[PDB]
Amino acid sequence: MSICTSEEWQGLMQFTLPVRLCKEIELFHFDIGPFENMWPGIFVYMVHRSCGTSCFELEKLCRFIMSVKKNYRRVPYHNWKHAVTVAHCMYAILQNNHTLFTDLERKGLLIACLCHDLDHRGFSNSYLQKFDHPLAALYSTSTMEQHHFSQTVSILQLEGHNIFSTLSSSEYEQVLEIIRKAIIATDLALYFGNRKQLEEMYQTGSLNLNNQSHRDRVIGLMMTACDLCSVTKLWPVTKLTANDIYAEFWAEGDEMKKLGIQPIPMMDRDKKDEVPQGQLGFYNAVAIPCYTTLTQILPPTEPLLKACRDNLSQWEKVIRGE
Ligand SMILES: COc1cc(F)cc2c1nc(C)c1c(C)nc(-c3ccncc3C)n12
Ligand SMILES: [Cl-]
Ligand SMILES: [Mg+2]
Ligand SMILES: [Zn+2]
Repeated sequence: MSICTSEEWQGLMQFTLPVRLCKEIELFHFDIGPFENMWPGIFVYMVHRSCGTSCFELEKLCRFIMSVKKNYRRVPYHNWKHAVTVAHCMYAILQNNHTLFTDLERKGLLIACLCHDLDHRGFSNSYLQKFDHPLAALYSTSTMEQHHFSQTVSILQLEGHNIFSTLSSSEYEQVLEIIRKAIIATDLALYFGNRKQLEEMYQTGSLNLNNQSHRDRVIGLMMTACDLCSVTKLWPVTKLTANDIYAEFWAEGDEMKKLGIQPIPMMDRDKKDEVPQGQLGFYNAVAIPCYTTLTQILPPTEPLLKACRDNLSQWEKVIRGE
């Protein structure tokens, strides 16, 4: 594991967020894009506002964040910027549904979101579970997600990085379990079944947040919603992020080609023309249903569904040639 320097965390400790950002960070639509240097500080701020200034020891939190950043790779999409975008969306959901979640869950989710794609290499689970890379042998299913959780624990195990050490033995194992299930939920393969079960529970009136299995599922859907959140930004931001997503997809197709294997259209750079149709397909089958079910369970999350609907409309315009 890569460790942060003394200057990085001490600098973060000293960091103060400008006044104008305080109001904007509360909004679902907020884009972290223009404030790169402020990203670690934005996370500290969100943790302090949701959990409290004394929830974690400042020094441990700043060492933890700075080492988490160092363990994200310089890949086009599944990087540090993605981690912070996902954490911000979680913050907006938690702020708008505050008392539905325990202090331990809010702490656990904000941390899980920042750590959810730790050490990502820009390669899918399918790629690993085919050309049997060591990771797929270690983790048969949700390959990268089990690795992201393993990396989260290894960062906590670094000297003076354990932010949860002050919790009781029961609360510490609970927080890790919240984190583990949250990170596993970000395996898109699991989302489809999770949303269907949630749709059924809500529709029949079976859904019950005091039921731990129901609670685990709702958290899971929140994880997908935060993971997918670039589809809820303003069109220029959404469009530019989509270019990073496909840069990784095409690079996977390129590595497949070098190894003598034909990639799917989505991962084929010689098939760029099919992208708008693939995105419409993605919004209709994955994104729109995700935000629709989430809005049903947590009504204050409706602006995410509206923003996703606007971007679906922008992909439709691209298709018709407008
Ligand atoms: C066909 O269009 C896609 C296929 C796909 F599989 C994943 C896609 C995706 N289009 C978008 C916009 C997108 C966003 C924001 N996030 C993800 C995502 C979620 C989980 N794991 C990896 C990715 C890339 N996707
Ligand atoms: Cl690493
Ligand atoms: Mg992931
Ligand atoms: Zn992700």
